[PDB]
Amino acid sequence: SNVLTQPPSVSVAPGQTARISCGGNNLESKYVHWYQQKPGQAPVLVVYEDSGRPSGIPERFSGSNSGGTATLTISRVEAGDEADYYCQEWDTSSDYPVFGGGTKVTVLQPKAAPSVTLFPPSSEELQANKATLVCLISDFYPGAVTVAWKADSSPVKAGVETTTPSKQSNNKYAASSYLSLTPEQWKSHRSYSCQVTHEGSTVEKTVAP
Amino acid sequence: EDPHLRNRPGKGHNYIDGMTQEDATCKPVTYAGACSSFDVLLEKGKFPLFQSYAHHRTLLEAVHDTIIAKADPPSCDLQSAHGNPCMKEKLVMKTHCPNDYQSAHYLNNDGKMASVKCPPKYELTEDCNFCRQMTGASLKKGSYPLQDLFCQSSEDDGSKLKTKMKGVCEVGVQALKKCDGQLSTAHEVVPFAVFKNSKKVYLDKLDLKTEENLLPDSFVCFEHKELKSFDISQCPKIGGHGSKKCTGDAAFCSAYECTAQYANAYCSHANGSGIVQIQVSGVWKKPLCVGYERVVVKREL
Amino acid sequence: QVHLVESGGGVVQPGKSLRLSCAASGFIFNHFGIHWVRQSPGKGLEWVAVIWYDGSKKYFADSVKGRFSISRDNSQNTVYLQMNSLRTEDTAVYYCARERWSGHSYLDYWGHGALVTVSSASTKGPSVFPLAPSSSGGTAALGCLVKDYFPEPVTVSWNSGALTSGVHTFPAVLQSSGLYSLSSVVTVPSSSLGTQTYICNVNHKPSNTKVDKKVE
Repeated sequence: SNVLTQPPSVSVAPGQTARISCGGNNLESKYVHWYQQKPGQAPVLVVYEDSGRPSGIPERFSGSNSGGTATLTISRVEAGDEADYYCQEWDTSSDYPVFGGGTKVTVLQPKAAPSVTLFPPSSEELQANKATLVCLISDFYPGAVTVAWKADSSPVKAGVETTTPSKQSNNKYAASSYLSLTPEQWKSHRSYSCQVTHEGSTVEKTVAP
Repeated sequence: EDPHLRNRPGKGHNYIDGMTQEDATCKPVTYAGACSSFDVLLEKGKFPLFQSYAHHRTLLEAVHDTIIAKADPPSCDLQSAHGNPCMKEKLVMKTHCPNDYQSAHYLNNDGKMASVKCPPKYELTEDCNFCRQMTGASLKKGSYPLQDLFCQSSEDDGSKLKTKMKGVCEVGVQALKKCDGQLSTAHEVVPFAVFKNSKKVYLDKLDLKTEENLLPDSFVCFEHKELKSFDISQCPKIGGHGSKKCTGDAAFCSAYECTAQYANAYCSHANGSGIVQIQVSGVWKKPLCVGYERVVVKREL
Repeated sequence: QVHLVESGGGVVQPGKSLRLSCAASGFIFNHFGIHWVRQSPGKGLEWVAVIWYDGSKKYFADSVKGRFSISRDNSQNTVYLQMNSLRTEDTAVYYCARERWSGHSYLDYWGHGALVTVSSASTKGPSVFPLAPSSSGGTAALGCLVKDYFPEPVTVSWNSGALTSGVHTFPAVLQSSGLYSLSSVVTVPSSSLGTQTYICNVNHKPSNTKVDKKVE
């Protein structure tokens, strides 16, 4: 049926214009709209009826639909525009509209190595036949931080749960990883270790009983 | 002085089929909201006949009340090559379309509603004859009425009624008689009417009369929400029952129960309502619709 | 000023029902249709329902075709979205949104978002553990671990929130058990780790569980 296709992700430097595409049949005829959702917020309409400026949208944003493709152009890109952008068509033949997959636009950027803190189990937890190690990571830009644990220089392959990054109050990102064990698996090993990788940088912390 | 021009008889539906994006204020028209297919009719002096008979039905209302049938096809595509089957009828009309309309409708020679229509993102030109892509305001969501007219229901058979105009050879698309001599040509504002089982009857002179009555469409009813349109059919007749409580003026209370401080709605007699009849070749007849349009007329010299 | 306030979003188990409420202000309820668009956790937007300006047309998404119903009330300026036989994938942030034109139009105003979590887990309180610092300059870091709670939110303050400075609570993780587990870390100068103690206060509202736990 009627399907709208956008780029999966687009990145642009500040100040420079950025262009997002939206594809599909008869886009020339149909009316295409665009919504801007910043993370943890509701989608705000920013483009209506192809070219169309809602009240409260600066000149920096513009919409168009030509040749069979819709486009959203953003000049003088401010960092506060990092967000998701969705196009939407509602054809007369369709009794309900269609949202595009969604472009994910990031501004381009203070790189910074992550920060890792690893905590071993406690006495209260181990006294109840439970072992858990915590790995808290913070202050890394971008958010690419794959985590790998280790046990006596041997790879672990169970008990690990990891949270995807999240924006902090300092524009940076944070994540965590929890490793679940039994006391017999915590004391039988010399030590345990945690590794975070921002860009091949295998930052490692270690604990031991 | 008349505050009830938007309280419509019939459906009060002032939209055309295929343009339903303003149904919230056109389906039905009521006290609140703007409706691009209806509001132009109330611009002072633009539509003097309708404004004199504004509690009667519009063309779109008469179409949606099933008094007037839609032409086949019900819209003509102006962008096309050959054009549209409406082109002959449309071209003989001299019309002025405001900007930002996508559609315009008229009562055709068969007494049915035809329309000219542009594609998406296209607007009618100023003469209502072409479509164009202008980079400007958004388009209206409705359709522009091409003729100044009003309608009512009628069972009066007009199958023997025909246009008769002294000395005219052609008026609009109607060729009245053989004329092989030299003719004069002008655009003229011509009155016309449509009857049950008749074609469009153009007339030399407009002579109308109105018989007032106490039928339901002779009243406008409203309740307090902002004002809201109210269906008179809910009001009990004297000696009968209903689903609401109503009150009104002396005419209303002559036929309906009036409950004064308990009523849910107030109903009053509509200025100008009643049966309008028209004189056609010396005889009074009950038309389906009466109007004016501006058409080419060619007369014997 | 148009405002769309939503409620009824809560934590429910699969198979049971919920009712989302969208109150609307700043415009005429009769002149606009109301849509329901849900966004799954971190996924794309998805139109779910629409009720017309007058309620004559009510359209649903095919994933909830039959299981969901919609209604509206002019006396209350309210739209109800009834969700029977909820499934796990229905877990989303639902937004009620006004539609400008009666059909085939754009959505001009959106609501704050009602979180509907359709997990099969049980309303259970957390378990607190002290994460003690062992052998950074002259500053160490300690805290407490919160384990196996459902559902969010759990608020972990520090000594009646009197230590909020230099305290970060890291986002919980949903294991294959469906339970959340977070951590609360605090950095403190190493010259002060001896005299002052640190007791974090964990509170879980749906399970009615409050605990003040010490660290070493």
